[PDB]
Amino acid sequence: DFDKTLTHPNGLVVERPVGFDARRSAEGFRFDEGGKLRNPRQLEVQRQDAPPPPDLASRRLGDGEARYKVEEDDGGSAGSEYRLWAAKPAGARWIVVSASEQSEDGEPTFALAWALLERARL
Amino acid sequence: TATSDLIESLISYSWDDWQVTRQEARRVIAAIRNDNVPDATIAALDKSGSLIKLFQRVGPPELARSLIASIAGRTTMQRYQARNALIRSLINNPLGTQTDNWIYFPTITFFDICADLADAAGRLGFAAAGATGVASQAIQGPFSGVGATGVNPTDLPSIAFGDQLKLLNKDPATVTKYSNPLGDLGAYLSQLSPQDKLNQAQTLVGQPISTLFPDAYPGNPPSRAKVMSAAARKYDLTPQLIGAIILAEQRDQTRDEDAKDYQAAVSIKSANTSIGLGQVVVSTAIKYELFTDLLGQPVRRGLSRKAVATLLASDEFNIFATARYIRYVANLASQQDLRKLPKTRGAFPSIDLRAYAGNPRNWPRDNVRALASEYTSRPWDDNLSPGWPMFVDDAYATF
Ligand SMILES: [Ca+2]
Ligand SMILES: [Ca+2]
Ligand SMILES: [Zn+2]
Repeated sequence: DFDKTLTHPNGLVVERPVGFDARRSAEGFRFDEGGKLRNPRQLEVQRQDAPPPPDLASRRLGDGEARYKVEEDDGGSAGSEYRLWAAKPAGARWIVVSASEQSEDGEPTFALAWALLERARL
Repeated sequence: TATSDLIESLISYSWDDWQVTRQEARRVIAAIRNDNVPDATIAALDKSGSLIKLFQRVGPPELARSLIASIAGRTTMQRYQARNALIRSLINNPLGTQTDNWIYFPTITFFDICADLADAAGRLGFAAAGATGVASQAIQGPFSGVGATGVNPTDLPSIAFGDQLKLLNKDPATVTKYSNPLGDLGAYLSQLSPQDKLNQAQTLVGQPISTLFPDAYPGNPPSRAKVMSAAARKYDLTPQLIGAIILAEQRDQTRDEDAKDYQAAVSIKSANTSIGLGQVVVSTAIKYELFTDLLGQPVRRGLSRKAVATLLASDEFNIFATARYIRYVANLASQQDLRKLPKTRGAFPSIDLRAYAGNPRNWPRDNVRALASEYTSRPWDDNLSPGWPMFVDDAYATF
């Protein structure tokens, strides 16, 4: 479910999730789900110098060890808004993934966001 | 009164079996509902000690509901007496009304809810009976929810215990079964003729409300149309806008999602689902007191989260919650700073924030589209739903 490879002037390498629209941002890429959906997924992947906050939740991701956080905001009739923030060590630096979608069925898996982060390197 | 005498008689004797009570109950109920001096009838039965007896021996919850809703609804200056007698009667058989669909309402709460509702309907203009309008026969796919069908979410069979666990585990095929039916919104609209659209609108709006308190009304339940129009008046909206919001939701709704919406909300998890006609989110109804104009504060302070979820499944409550929330989204919009909402500005160039504060009759079409986005999703965060604006706009056009 990934296709095109994408490379940033800052050295970040990721794949464009299939069915998504890619845009370059300050320190990475933004992906917005294709089409005109009621409730599209939005992802961002960025290179980051600054380390994550201490004590974030910890998860095994591929080789292992991402630290993440999930926040829940009031949304609308498609459900609350859920925001993932996740960081993986990238040498002495960090790669960060932010993801958003609504859900009326509790916290989303964010599988695609986790995948993107896993397949990210510099 | 004539009715008190009549009821005094049916009470003149104990009752043999479950069936006698059944027919005698049914008969007292109709007498109450057809009685033209309901206050004086209650006063007469109170004096006799018969009021308490009435409540004590109308046993089966189903019948206690019809009785309690009718009396609470029809009475005014003597209603406190009926409440007093009911309370006294509960001391023995406390079960009262608190079963099945109504398990989250203590019996006295059920009385108070019926009382407030009856009062609000007369005061706000939606007491009048609706015509038996026709409902969709669908059980699957787009527009097979209560909006189309008239089948209350609360009446739907439990989702199999096994599948509930699969939902929790996010098993794709099962999640799909119980979620929004639609992906490509435009593609769905395309398969509809203008006549089909119009027929959905009529079906949606013309049928009686699916209410959990039918006997709180003087006659048959009102049409949804009547309730929406009353709500438009209360919140300075139009029934057409309210209609368009709900029609869009209801096209993106199935019988199965109704079942999920309600059951998950009242499960161990107390899920924060969007429920009923306008797909109001449980937490949103509580946080913004969306029932304020139908229910008095005392009742409102007593409701559990799950009682709130259940109310959202009652059409009038939902419609008023939806309308109140729309007015809230519009007011909040009128207070925004448009230069701080450039994506919104971009997608809806003719948007007029000031106009939002007033009646939709004066909104530019772009206000309707913007509000649509900001109804499915978080309001005025400058992050938009790409597809809902055109989806709602189309329904608006039909109205
Ligand atoms: Ca839905
Ligand atoms: Ca929004
Ligand atoms: Zn829902």
